[PDB]
Parts: sequence; structure tokens; C-alpha cells
Amino acid sequence: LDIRGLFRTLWAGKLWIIGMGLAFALIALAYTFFAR
Amino acid sequence: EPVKRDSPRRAFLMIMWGIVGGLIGAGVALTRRCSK
Amino acid sequence: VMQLASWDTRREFWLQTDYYKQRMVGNSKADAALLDEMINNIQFIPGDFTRA
Repeated sequence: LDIRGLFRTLWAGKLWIIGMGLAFALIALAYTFFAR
Repeated sequence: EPVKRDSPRRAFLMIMWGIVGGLIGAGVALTRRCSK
Repeated sequence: VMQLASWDTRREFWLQTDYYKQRMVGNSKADAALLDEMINNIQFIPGDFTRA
């Protein structure tokens, strides 16, 4: 495996990760307002 | 009288959902790099 | 020994001390949270006669 390659692969796509990580985290906080 | 609520204790959900979101975003970015 | 470790005894003690009364801000919800923290500041550890 190429860890030096892997970090460079994820370096360019960091925007895609951070665009939807916060959204997936935000998927909750409404079920919390809908539960007991 | 209790002082704090037991469930759904938002903080744990926030943390774990965000962790899963970061992991899946990194995986999707890695797949997209090979998809382009 | 029973009275030392009782949750009730620790609650009545703090309510009559000047240490706790000067720390009350005047909000009903805040005081209850503060009081519950003080109850956990006293710990009782039972001993063993086998190990002296």
C-alpha cells in the first residue's frame, strides 16, 4: 500500500468529504426532537 | 427531581454520526478519484 | 456507618452551611444543578478486617 499516495488522494477530495459530513451529522438533531 | 435528561443525549449521536460521515466522505472521495 | 454513606444525610448538611448559601445565584434550575455536584464531593470507602 501507498500511504503517501493515499493522503494525497484524500487531499484533493477533502471538499467532498467536508461538504456532506456536516450534512450527515445534521441528519440527526431532528430525530432527537422527534423521540421521547 | 432529575437535573439532566437521559435520552437521546444528543452529544453521542453528534460525535458518532460525524465520525461515520467523515469516513464515508473519505471513501467516496477515494472512489471518485479513481472514477475520474 | 449507615448515616455516613446516606445520600439523604449529605443533602441536609449542605443546605444549612454558609459555604453553599453564598454560592446560590438565585435561579431555581441553576441551584439544583450546583447542589447535585456538591453531593458527589463526599466519598465513603468501606474497610476490610481481613487486610486490617
